[PDB]
Amino acid sequence: TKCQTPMGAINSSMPFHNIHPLTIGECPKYVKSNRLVLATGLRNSP
Amino acid sequence: DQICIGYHANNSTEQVDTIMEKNVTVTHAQDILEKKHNGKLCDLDGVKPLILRDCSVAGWLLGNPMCDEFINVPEWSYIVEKANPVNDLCYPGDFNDYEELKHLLSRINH
Amino acid sequence: GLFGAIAGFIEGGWQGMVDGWYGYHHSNEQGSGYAADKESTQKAIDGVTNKVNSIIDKMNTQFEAVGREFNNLERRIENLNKKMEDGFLDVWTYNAELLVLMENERTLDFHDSNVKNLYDKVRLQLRDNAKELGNGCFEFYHKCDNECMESVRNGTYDYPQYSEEARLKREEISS
Amino acid sequence: GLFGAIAGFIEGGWQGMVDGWYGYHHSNEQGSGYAADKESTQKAIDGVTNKVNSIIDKMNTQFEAVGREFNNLERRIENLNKKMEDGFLDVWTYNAELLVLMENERTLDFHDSNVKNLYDKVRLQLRDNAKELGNGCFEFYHKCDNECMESVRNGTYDYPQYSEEARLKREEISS
Amino acid sequence: GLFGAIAGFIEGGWQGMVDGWYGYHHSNEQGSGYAADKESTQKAIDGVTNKVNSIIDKMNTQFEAVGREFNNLERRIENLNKKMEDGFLDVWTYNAELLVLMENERTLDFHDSNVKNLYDKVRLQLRDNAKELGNGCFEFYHKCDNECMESVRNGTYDYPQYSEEARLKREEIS
Amino acid sequence: QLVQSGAEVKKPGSSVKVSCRASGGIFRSNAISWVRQAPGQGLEWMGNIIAVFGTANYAQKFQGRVTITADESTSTAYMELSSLRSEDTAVYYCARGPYYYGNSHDFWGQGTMVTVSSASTKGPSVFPLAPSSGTAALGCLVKDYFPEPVTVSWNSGALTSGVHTFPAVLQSSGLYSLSSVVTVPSSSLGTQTYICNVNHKPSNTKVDKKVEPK
Amino acid sequence: EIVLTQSPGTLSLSPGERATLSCRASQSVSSNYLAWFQQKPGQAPRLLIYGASNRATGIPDRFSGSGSGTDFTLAISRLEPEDFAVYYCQQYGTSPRTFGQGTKVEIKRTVAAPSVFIFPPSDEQLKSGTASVVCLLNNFYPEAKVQWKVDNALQSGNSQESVTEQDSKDSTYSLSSTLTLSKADYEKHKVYACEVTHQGLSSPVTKSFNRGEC
Ligand SMILES: *[C@@H]1O[C@H](CO)[C@@H](O[C@@H]2O[C@H](CO)[C@@H](O)[C@H](O)[C@H]2NC(C)=O)[C@H](O)[C@H]1NC(C)=O
Ligand SMILES: *[C@@H]1O[C@H](CO)[C@@H](O)[C@H](O)[C@H]1NC(C)=O
Ligand SMILES: *[C@@H]1O[C@H](CO)[C@@H](O)[C@H](O)[C@H]1NC(C)=O
Repeated sequence: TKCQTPMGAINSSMPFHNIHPLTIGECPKYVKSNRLVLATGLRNSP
Repeated sequence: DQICIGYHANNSTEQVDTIMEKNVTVTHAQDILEKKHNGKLCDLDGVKPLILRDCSVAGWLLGNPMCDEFINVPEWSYIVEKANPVNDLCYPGDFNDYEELKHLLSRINH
Repeated sequence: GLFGAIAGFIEGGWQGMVDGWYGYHHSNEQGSGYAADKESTQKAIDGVTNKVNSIIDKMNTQFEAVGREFNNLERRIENLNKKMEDGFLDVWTYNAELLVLMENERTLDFHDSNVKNLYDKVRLQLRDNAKELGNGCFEFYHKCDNECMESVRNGTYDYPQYSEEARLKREEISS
Repeated sequence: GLFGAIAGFIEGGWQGMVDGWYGYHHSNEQGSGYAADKESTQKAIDGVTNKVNSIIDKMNTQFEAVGREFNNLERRIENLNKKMEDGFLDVWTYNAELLVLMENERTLDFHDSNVKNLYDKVRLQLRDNAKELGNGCFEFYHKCDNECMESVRNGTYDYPQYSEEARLKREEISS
Repeated sequence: GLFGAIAGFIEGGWQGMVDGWYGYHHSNEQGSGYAADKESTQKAIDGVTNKVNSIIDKMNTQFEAVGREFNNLERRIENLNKKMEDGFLDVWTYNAELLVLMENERTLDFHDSNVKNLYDKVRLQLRDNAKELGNGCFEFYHKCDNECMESVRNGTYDYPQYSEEARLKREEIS
Repeated sequence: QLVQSGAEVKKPGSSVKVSCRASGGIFRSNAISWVRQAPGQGLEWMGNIIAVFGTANYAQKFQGRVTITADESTSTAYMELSSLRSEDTAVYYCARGPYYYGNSHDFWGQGTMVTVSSASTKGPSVFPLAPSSGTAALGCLVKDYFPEPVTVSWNSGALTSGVHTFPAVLQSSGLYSLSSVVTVPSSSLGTQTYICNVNHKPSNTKVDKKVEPK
Repeated sequence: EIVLTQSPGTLSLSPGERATLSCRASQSVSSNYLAWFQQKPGQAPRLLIYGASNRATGIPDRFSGSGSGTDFTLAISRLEPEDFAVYYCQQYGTSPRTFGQGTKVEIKRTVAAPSVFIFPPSDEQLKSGTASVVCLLNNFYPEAKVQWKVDNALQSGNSQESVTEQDSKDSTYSLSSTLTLSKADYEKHKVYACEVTHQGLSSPVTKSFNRGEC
C-alpha cells in the first residue's frame, strides 16, 4: 500500500479517512467524522 | 395537445446533508470518506517493514537470546514493535539517546 | 429550490423517465410518452463529474507522515505534538464537513437552474402559440403531431408556420 | 439582488408589514391592509436557523488545550510553539472571516430568491386576469373582494370564474 | 450560465462594444450602433473589485517567521517541525486552490445574473409595445428614434405615449 | 485505462459473466458497450449500458439471453450470457465511449477469451518430425490439446530467425492442433541438434523433444 | 437492423500509394454517425474517425473520412508500414449498432513462388494410433490450392490448413496443410503425394514419398 496504520492499511484515493490518527506514508487527511457524502443527483420526490 | 417539462426521480434512499436542509433524499451520490482497511500491515512501495514480535529495538541490535536476530533483511521502511515488548534487555540497564537511535534506524536503505 | 423549479412550480418529478435527469412529457393525438433531453443532462453530468474530481484532485499535496515517539521525561514536547495533531484534525474536519454541506446546496441548485432554463428555452420558442399552465406545462392552441414536436426538442420550431392557427383560435374562446 | 427582487423591481420594502419576511398589500373596495405569507417565511427561517446551526454544530471537534512552559535555554522549541500557534490563529481567522463573507452573500440572495418565487407564484395563477405593473404589483381587470383575495394567498384562485369579466374589460380600453 | 443569459439565450457576445461589460445594440431609422450601460457595469466592477480585495485583505494576519534549526541528535523534534510545516502547506494549498475554483464559478454567475436582470429591466418597461424575439432582442411595433431610445436606457420610457401606435399596429398583422 | 477479467472455459448451456472495470476514480460518467469477435471473422456489437441510470439496450439478435449490469461505486460494468452455443466461442471487448449516451467509441478494453466446447485440459503431445530427401525445414508437431495458448521456445530463444508458428484449428474430434517449423541451411542439419520447449500453461505440461534426421 | 457492407474485402497496395475503403448502408444513416476503427493482429481496436469525417485525438492527417446519407468512404493518402491491418466501419445512429465485415489492407509484392516440402508421420505418433502427414508451403505471395493424393486418388474432407500472417521483412505468406488418418488407413496405402497450385508456378508442382523409405 501507499500508506499504513496500526489498524490496517488504506487505499488513499479519496481525500479523507477516519481510521486511525497515527499513520505512516502518503495518507489522506484524518478527520473525526463518520459521514462525508456528496450530492450528485437532485431531490428525489415520492 | 401538450408539452410538459420535468426532472428525473427514482427509488434511491441515499440522504445527504446540506447547509440549509438536513437529511435530504437524493437521486445519486458519492462517498468522499475512506472508512475501510484491510487489517493487515503491508509494504510501503515495495519495502518490507521490520517486524519485531517478542523483541524491542534495543534487544535486536544487541544479541538478546530470548528473541532471535536471524532477521537478515537488508532494507526497510518502518519498524513495528508491540505495546510492551517482552524482551527489552535481559540484563537490566539503560540505553543512551535510545529514542534518537530508534528514529535513525527507523528507515534504512542498506 | 432557488430557481423555483423543483420544490416550486413543478411539484414532484416524473418517475417514469429513466433516460436522463431533465425532460419532457408529450400527450398528443398519436399517444403519450416521456422523452429525456440528453444534451442538457450531459452538461450537468460533465459539471458534477468535474466538481467531485476537483474536490479530490486539488488536495494531491500530501507527503510522508508518522505517529508517536517521546519518553515520559519529555512529556512537554509530547504535549506539543498533541496540540498540533489535534489542531489539524480540528481544521480538516471542520473544513471538510462544511465543504460538503456547501457544495451540496449549490449542486442541488444547479439542477433547479438547469430545469428552469430548459422550461425557459421551450417558453421562448412558442410565445403565443401555447398557453402557460403553471404546472410547468404547455397547452397548444393548434394541433402538433409527433413530427412537429421533435422541432420543440431539437429547437427548430417555426413560429410563422402555426401562427394564424393559434391567433384566430384565441378570439373564439374570448367572447 | 441576484434574482432582481429586492434591489431590483421592488424598489424598497413594506415597513408596515411586521408579521413575516415576505408578503402582500391588498387595496380593494373594502379597504387597504398588509398581510404576510407565513408559509414561505417559515421555510426561510427553517433554512436560516439551520445554516447558523450547521456553522457552529460542525466544529464540535474541540478538546483539551494549554499555554507555555519552556526555559530560556530551550528558546528554539518555544519558537516552534509560536510558529504553530500563530499558524493556526492565521488559518482560523482567515477561514472564519471568509466563511462569514461568503455565507452572507448567499443568505441575502436566498431572500431575493424567495421573493421572486412568490411574485412568480402569483403571476402564474392569474395570467391575463391582471396587469403586470412592473413595480411588482397586479392591477385586476375584475372586481375581487376580501373573500376572493384569500384564494390568491391560499393559492386556490379560479381562472375560469373571472375569465370573461376581464377579457371583455380588455377591449373597452383598446379603442 | 446559471441564469441562462450568457451561454443560454444570448448566444455569443458583442465584440464591437468596448465601453462596458453589459449593453445594447440599436438599429433604428437613423443608423445602427452599440451603446454600453455604464451604470450596471460599474456596480459589477465595484463588486468584483471588492471580492478580490476581501480575499487578500482578510488574511492580513501574518507575522515574523523562520526556517530549520536543530542538530542531528534531535532529529525527532526536526521531524515535528516538518510535520507542522508540511501540514500547513497542505491546508493552505487546499484552501487556496478551492477558494479560487469556488469564487470563480460564482463570479461568472454574477455576470449572468446582471445580464438577465438588465434584459428583464427593459422587458418590464415595454410590455406589449415590443415583441420578444428570443435572441434577447426587442422588435418595436412603433417608430422610436435616437431621442426616444435614451429613455429605454435611462429607464424613463413612457408606456402611455406610444400605446395606441403599437396596439393598433398589432391587429393589422393578425 | 480499461480492464477486463481473465479467460474462462464453460460447457455449452452453462452461463458466463465478464467484468470490465473502467477507471475512473469516481462514479462513472461513460456508457460502457460490448463488442465480441469470433476468431478470424470481424466485430459484432452486443449491447451498451448508459452511465448514471443503469438502463441497458441490447441487439435484437440476442435480447432474451444476454444481460449487462452496472455497478456504480467502483465504476464497473458486467456482461452475463445465457445458454452458450459452440459459436459463442470468441474474444469479448468492452468499450467505454466519450460520454453517457452511448454513441461514438474511444477507449477499448483488453479482451477475454471464452471457449465453449466442453473438453478436458489435456497436455499437448509433442512428436519429432524429420526432413525428407540447400535450405531444408524441420520442426515439432503439437497435436491434441486444450485450450489456448501454446508458446514455443526454440532452443530457449537461441534460434528464433525464420520461425513460423501457425494458428491452430478445431478438429472434428474437438481438440486444438498446430504445427511449427524453422528454415535452416544443410551446413548444420546433422551437427547442431535442435530441441523445442512446448509450454501449455493450463496443464503445466513440460515435455521437450529432440529433432533428428532418420 | 441497418446492415453495413464494406468493399473491397482485401486491398493489395504498396507503401506510399492511396487506399480507398468504402462503406455502403442498407438504409439513410441517421445524421452522419458513422465511425471507422483499426485492428492489428494480436491487439485491441483503435478509434480512427467518428461523425463520418472528424479525426480522433492522436491520429495523422493522412487518415480522412467523407460521405453522407448511404455512402461513406475512408481514405489513407500515404500508406506506411504501420497501417497494414483490418478496418471496420460501424454505424451508431440507431440500435442495433452494426459493423462492416472487415476490409483488410496488405502489402503488394513481386510474385514469388512457394518452396514446397513434405513430412511423413513420425514413428512415435503411429504408436498412439493416429497418422499426420504435413505438407508445407514456405515464403510465397499472394491464395493457393493444396490437394492430397494417396495412391494417386484425390482426397477431400479429411484435411485442414493454416496460414501465417504477412511477414515483417519480405511480405510473404506461409501455409501448412495436415492430412489426418488412422493407422489402419495409413498402412493401407504406399504412395503419398501433395500437389500445390499457385500463380507464380508455370504448372502444378508435386512432392511425395513412399511409406517406409530412406
Ligand atoms: C434621461 O433620458 C431622457 C430621454 O428623453 C432625457 O430627457 C430629454 O432631455 C433633453 C435635454 O435637451 C430635452 O430636450 C427633453 O426634455 C428630453 N428629450 C426628449 C426627446 O423629450 C433626460 O434628460 C435624461 N435624464 C437624466 C437625468 O440623465
Ligand atoms: C430499485 O432499486 C433497487 C436497488 O437495490 C434495484 O434492485 C431495482 O432494480 C430498482 N427498481 C425499480 C423498479 O426501478
Ligand atoms: C436524520 O436521520 C437519522 C436516521 O437515519 C435520525 O436518527 C436523525 O434523527 C435525523 N436527523 C435530523 C437532524 O433530523
